[PDB]
Amino acid sequence: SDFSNEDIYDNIDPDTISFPPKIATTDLFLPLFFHFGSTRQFMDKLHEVISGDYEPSQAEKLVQDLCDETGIRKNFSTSILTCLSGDLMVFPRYFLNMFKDNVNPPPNVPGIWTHDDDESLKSNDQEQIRKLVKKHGTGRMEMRKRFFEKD
Amino acid sequence: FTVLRKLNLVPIK
Amino acid sequence: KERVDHVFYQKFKSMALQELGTNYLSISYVPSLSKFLSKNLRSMKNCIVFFDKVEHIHQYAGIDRAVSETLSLVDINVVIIEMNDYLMKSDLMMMVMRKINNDESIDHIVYFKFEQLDKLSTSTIIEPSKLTEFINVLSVLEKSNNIAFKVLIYSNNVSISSLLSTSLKKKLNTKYTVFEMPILTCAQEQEYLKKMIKFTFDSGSKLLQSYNSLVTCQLNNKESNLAIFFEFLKVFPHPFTYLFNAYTEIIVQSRTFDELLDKIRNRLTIKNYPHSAYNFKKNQRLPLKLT
Repeated sequence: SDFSNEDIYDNIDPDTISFPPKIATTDLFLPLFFHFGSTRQFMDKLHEVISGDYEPSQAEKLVQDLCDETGIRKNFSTSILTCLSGDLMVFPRYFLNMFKDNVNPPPNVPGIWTHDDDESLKSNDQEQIRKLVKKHGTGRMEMRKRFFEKD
Repeated sequence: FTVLRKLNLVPIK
Repeated sequence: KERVDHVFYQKFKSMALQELGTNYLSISYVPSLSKFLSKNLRSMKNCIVFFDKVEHIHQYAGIDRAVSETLSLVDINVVIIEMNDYLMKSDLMMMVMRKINNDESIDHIVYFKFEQLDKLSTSTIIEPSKLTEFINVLSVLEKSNNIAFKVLIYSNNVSISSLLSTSLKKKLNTKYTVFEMPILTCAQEQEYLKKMIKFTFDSGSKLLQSYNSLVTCQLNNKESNLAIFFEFLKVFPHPFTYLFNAYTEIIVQSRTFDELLDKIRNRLTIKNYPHSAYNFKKNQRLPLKLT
């Protein structure tokens, strides 16, 4: 029903993540970011911005608003959006896993398309493609295909 | 501007 | 290796970041401000306040946080109306009244905020028709005992600050007040920038008195890295923000307390933490306090 084995990736408690996280370096984040009180406070503002009434074109606006309101460097916000295929829903999932596991980008997270994931999609190898679809699903698979034949 | 105009957002319900 | 410097530093790092934040937003050279705001905002008397000579990011950010905190103490209904995207080139009345609900509170406070901090766009960009609609909304709230308005205008701009002032004086009975931001001397500015990087948390700790002696020292030594950086703040636009951003970076980048002191003594320079690396948005605001 309303159950998914993907919940474990969104279910991360921000109160268990010490602020600022060791992975949150100055080359990815702005001085404002380091002035949030908790990981929860940052997460809550991230959700606030992400939940704006943006039209699919306004990717440039969102990247600016993430920079001004949450202190995420513009280049890093763009990189994240690209590997997320534009899906704003998986934006908080990125940061939760990036901070918890102390890895940028999170390697094995559904919806977070690594470089090696794209190399597997580029190859017509049905073994690599079975591993990919078992990670992101046919939904994200057809979205990534649609995304790159248009790239 | 190049990657951002080409990129499409998937907003929240 | 039994004792880990990384654990102690995490606690210091977070405390230093909180105090640097607090220091930046405190307009210490304007102590009268907090008393002024509680008097004017936490009352049922209508008021128009002009914040003139708002020349720095830290002044705007500081005034805004102070206003935000004063209104947080108010237990009756507070409505916030941002006038900016309205006046620039009875729909207002109806929007203000939609937010006024007599079931949740008998008395209400409508806080109208207008910010004109770009002296470059000095010409009157504001629609005269939209301005008269605003002073009409004010003329109605002024006559309503149940509803109090708090109009807060932030400027450094004059051809706008004057048109508003004359229109508000002529049509309304509410007398306005002008809160003038003081112009500091280079020496005074230098004093308050030094004060910003002085920390007072955990007063009874040898590690805090070691930190504060080092900075006091480096700043009295004309040729030290810290004092040369401060000599640049004398010419660079927005010194409190440039210093804030750089210091935030050296705090966050350090792994041990010794690493932090090493950066203050040897790594903080114009060549290493440059102006270019940051965005000095004149209307930037820092995140709110937890508690």
